[PDB]
Amino acid sequence: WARELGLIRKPASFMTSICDERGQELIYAGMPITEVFKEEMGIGGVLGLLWFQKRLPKYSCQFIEMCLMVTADHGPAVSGAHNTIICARAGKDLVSSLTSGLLTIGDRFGGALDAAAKMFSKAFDSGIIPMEFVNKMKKEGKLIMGIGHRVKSINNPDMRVQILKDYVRQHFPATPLLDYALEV
Amino acid sequence: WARELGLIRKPASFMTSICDERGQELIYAGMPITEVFKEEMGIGGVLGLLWFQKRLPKYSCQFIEMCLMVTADHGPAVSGAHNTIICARAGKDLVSSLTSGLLTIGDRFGGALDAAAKMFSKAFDSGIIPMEFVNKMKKEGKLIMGIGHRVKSINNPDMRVQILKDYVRQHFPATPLLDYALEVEKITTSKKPNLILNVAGLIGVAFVDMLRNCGSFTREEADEYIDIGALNGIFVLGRSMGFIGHYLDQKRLKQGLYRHPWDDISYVLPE
Amino acid sequence: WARELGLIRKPASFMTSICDERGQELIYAGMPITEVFKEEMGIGGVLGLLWFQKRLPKYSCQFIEMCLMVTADHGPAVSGAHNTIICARAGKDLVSSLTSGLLTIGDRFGGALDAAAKMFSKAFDSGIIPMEFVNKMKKEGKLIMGIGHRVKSINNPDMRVQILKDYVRQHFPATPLLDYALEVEKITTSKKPNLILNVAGLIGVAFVDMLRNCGSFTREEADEYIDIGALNGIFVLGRSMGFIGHYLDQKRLKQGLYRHPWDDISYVLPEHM
Amino acid sequence: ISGLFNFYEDLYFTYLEINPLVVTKDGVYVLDLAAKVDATADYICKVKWGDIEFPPPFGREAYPEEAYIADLDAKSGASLKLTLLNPKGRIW
Amino acid sequence: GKSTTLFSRHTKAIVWGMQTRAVQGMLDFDYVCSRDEPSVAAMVYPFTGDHKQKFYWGHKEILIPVFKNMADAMRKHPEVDVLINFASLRSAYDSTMETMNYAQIRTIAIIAEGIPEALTRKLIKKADQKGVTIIGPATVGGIKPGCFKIGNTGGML
Ligand SMILES: CC(C)(COP(=O)(O)OP(=O)(O)OC[C@H]1O[C@@H](n2cnc3c(N)ncnc32)[C@H](O)[C@@H]1OP(=O)(O)O)[C@@H](O)C(=O)NCCC(=O)NCCS
Repeated sequence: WARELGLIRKPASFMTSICDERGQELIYAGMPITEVFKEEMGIGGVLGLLWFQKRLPKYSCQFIEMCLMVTADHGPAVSGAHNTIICARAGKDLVSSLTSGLLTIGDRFGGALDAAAKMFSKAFDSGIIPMEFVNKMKKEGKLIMGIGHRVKSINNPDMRVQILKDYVRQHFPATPLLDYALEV
Repeated sequence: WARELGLIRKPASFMTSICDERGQELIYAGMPITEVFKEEMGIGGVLGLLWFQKRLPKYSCQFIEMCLMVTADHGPAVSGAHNTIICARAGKDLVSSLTSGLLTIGDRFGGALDAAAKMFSKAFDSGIIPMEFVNKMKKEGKLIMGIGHRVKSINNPDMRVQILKDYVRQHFPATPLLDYALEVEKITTSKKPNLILNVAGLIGVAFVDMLRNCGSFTREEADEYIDIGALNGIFVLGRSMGFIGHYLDQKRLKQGLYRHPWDDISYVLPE
Repeated sequence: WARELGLIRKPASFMTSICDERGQELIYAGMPITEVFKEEMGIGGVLGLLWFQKRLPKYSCQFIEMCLMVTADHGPAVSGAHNTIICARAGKDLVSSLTSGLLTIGDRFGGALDAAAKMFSKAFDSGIIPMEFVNKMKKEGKLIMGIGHRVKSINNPDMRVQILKDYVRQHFPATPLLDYALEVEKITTSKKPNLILNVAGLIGVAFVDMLRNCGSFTREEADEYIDIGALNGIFVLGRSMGFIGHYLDQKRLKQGLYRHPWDDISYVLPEHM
Repeated sequence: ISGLFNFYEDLYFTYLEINPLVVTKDGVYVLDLAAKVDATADYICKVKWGDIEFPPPFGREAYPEEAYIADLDAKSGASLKLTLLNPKGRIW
Repeated sequence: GKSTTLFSRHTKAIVWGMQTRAVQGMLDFDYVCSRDEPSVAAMVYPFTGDHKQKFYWGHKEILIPVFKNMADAMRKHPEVDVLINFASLRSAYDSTMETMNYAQIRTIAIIAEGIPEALTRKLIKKADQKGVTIIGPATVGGIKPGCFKIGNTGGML
C-alpha cells in the first residue's frame, strides 16, 4: 500500500517482452491468444510471436513448422536419443529423460543448423564467390558445415531436403543465401 | 532508503538456514569458516553443517567421508557414467555432461542406498524379527533392497562393505539397525551364498544408525532426513566425483562423437 | 562364446582409464579401494586418482579438500542456489533441483576460478611483470579475474583467502604463480584497497601451482588439465554440497511453490503484433 | 643546466635550487639541494624513487600517535589529517 | 639418388588422408607376414585435430596417431620412409610437394586418379631432383610379400 500511493521506488529486477499474463487475457508479444487463434496462426505463428515478437507471414510460419517436422527425430542411435533412452530405462520421469537427451545438443550433435547458417552467412556477407568460399574452407582445414550425406548424392535426392527446398523456392520472395549454397 | 529507516514492511519470500554470506564472516549453519577449519572438520563436518545443521562427532564426519569415497565411481558401464561419457564425447562442457549423468540417478540406478535404508528402517521399527521380514518381503514379491551381489558370496566378501562395516563396528556407539541387517544377511546367505549385504544396504543402514545414535538428532529429525532424501544426496555427491573424472578422462582421450551401432538396436516399427 | 575362443574381432566403442570394476576388488586408477583406505588418503586422494590418475602427495589432497570446503556454499542469493531453491520449492526431487542449480554454472557464475587461473597462467608464462600485466589488462578493457572483494580489503582480509594462503605457503614446495598473483594484488590494492586476491583467484593460482609443482605432473599435463576444466569441476563438486544442503533445507522448511511477484517484473511488449 | 632540467622534469620535482653551486675544470660540485617534490606523483616514480622519505618541518618531533594517523592517511583515498601544537589546551 | 630397396620388414609409412579400411588391411597383411611392428606409423588428415585412431594388430587393439599437419607427423616419427598419398586429384600435387620437402621420405605412392599431366611432370621433376621414388598416380600401389603392402593391393586378407 506504500507502493500503491507511489511513495516508494523499487526497481524491477526482471524484464520481459514475449508474454503478458497479468491482464484478463493471455498476450503473446502484444497479440491476444484469441486473436492468435482467430488469425489461424499455427505453431509457427506462435513460435514467431514468442521468439521474435513479430507477426510473421503465413509461409514463414508454415516453413517453421516444416523445419520442426523435419528435425523431429532421426532414430535412436544419435547421442541425444541414446541418452534419453538410457535415462528412460533407468526409471526416470519424462522431464529427466528428455533433459538428459537434450543436454547432448551442442557443437558435435545438433549444432549443424547454426554452424551452417553462420558459415554460409559469413561467406555471403563477404564478397567471395562460391568457388572462393570452397577453396577458402579447404585451405583452413574446415569442412563446409551443411554439406555431405552418407548415402544420398545427386540423382538420388535427399527427400527431406527436396521437400524443404521445393517449399522455399515456391513460397519465399527471395533466397540469395540459398542460391549461394546451391552453387557451393 | 525506506528499509534503512525501517518504515516499510515487505515480507521475505525465501527462508534459509544453512549459510550466511552477508556478514564479515562466511558462516556455515551458525559456525564461522575459520572455526570450521581450525577444528579440523573436513568434508564430512562441512557436509553435516550444510545438510543437517549439526556439529556431528568426528567419527560421523569420517564415516560420511568414507561413504563418499566408496561411492565415488563404479566404472563406465553404469547408466550415469555412460550418459556422462556420451555427453562429453559430444563436445559439451563439464556441467552439461555431469548433469546428463546425474539425471539418471533415481529408482533403478543410484537409489539403492535410500531404498535399502527405508526398507530396513520400516522393518526394524515395526518390531518384526529378521526371519519375519524376509518372509514378508518374499510373499510381497519384493527383493530385499541391499541384499544381493553378483560374484562375492562367502570367504570373498565385498571389500568396501568390509571397510565400512569395520569402521562402523569400531567407532559407532550403537548400531541396532546394522545388527538387524546382519541378521537378515545371515538368513539370506543361508538361502544362497551371494545374498550378502551390499555397499548400498550397509551404507543405508549405517547412515540410519549414525543419524539415530550419534546424539545430534532426535528420532523425528533422523526420520525426516531419511524421508527427504539425504542418502540420495550422499550417493549423488559421491558419484559426481566419478562422473567428473569420466568427463575429464574422455576429454584427455580426445574421443570423438559417439554413435550407437545399428546392429545393437531392434527396429520394430508398425506397418 | 566366439569372443571367448577369440575367433571374432570387434572394436570397443568406449575407452576408460579411471575406474575398473570388473575384477574382484574395485580399482581407482590402478589402485585398489582397500589400498586407498589403508593409506589414509581421503576425499582429496580419491579425487586425485579419479580426475588425474595420480597419487598426489598428502598436502595436495588436503589442499583439494580445503578448496572443496571453502567453495561448499556462499548463501542462497547466487544464481545456482536460487535455481536449486526454486526447483526444490516446486516439489522436485534432489537430482532435479541440484541439476537446475548446477546448470547456471558457467562464465558469469562459477567460472571465476577457471578464468582467474587461465588469465594468471597466461600472464606468468609470458615474460611480462605484474605491473606490465596490470597495465595490459587495463588497456585491454578487461578486469583482472580473481581480484576485488565486496567489503574485504587490506587491513580486513578475506578469511577463506587467508586460510588457503597460509596452507599453501606452509606446505606447497614452490608457488611462483601465487607470488606473481600476490605482486599483482599489492599493485591493485595500492590502486584501491578492496582490490584484493579473491578466493576464486587464489584457488585458481594455487591449483595451477599444485599441478605444476607437486611432482606428479608434467608441464603439458598440467596445462591440459587446466584447459579441460579441472577447476570448473572443483567448483561444481564443492558447490554441489551447498546446493544439496539448500534443497534439504527447503524441504525441511516446507516452503511452498514460489512465483515471482509481478511488481518485480517489467513488462515491455510490442503494441500489436 | 639542460641535464639538471631534464632531471627536474622526469623526476617530477616542483622546487629545485642549488646554493651554492661550484663550477670548475674538475667538474661540478653541488653543496645544497633545496628540493620540494610532488608527493602525489609517487605512483609514477615508484621505481625512480625507491623508498623516498619526507622529512617533517622544523619544530617538535612528530608524535608517536600522530604518526599513526599519518600512516593511515594513505590507506584509502579519503583524507585523514591531524596536527598538534600543545595537548595541554582545552579546545579540541 | 633413388634406392634399390624401397620396402622391407622394418619399413614404416605415413598415410595421407583418412583411409581406415586401407590402413587396417595393411596392418592385417603385416600381421600375417609375421612382421614385428606395424608398417603404418601415423596418418595425416588436415580436417581434424591431432588424435589417435584405434586399429587392430592381430587381435589386440592399438592406437595410431592422426596429425592435422604433416610437419607434426614428420617430427614425431623420424623413422618413416614411405608416404602412401591418398589425396584426391585436386590435392595430390600439393601434398606430394610438401612430402618431397622432407628428406626422410624415400618413396611416395600416389593413388589419385586423373592428375593433370603438367602437374605430374612437375612431380617427376622434383622427385628426380630429390631422389624420391614415385609409384606413379592412377595405381593401386604395390606389394612386397613379407615386408610391405601399399594400401589396397591384393584385396583383403
Ligand atoms: C555429414 C557427414 C558426417 C557425412 O559423412 P560420412 O562420414 O560419409 O557419413 P556417416 O558418418 O553417416 O557415414 C558413416 C558410415 O557408417 C554408417 N552409419 C551411420 N550411423 C550408423 C550407426 N548408428 N550404426 C552403424 N552404422 C552407421 C553410415 O551408413 C556410413 O556407412 P557407408 O559406408 O554406407 O557410407 C560429413 O559429410 C560431414 O562431416 N559434413 C559436415 C556437415 C555436417 O556435419 N552436417 C551435419 C549433418 S546433419
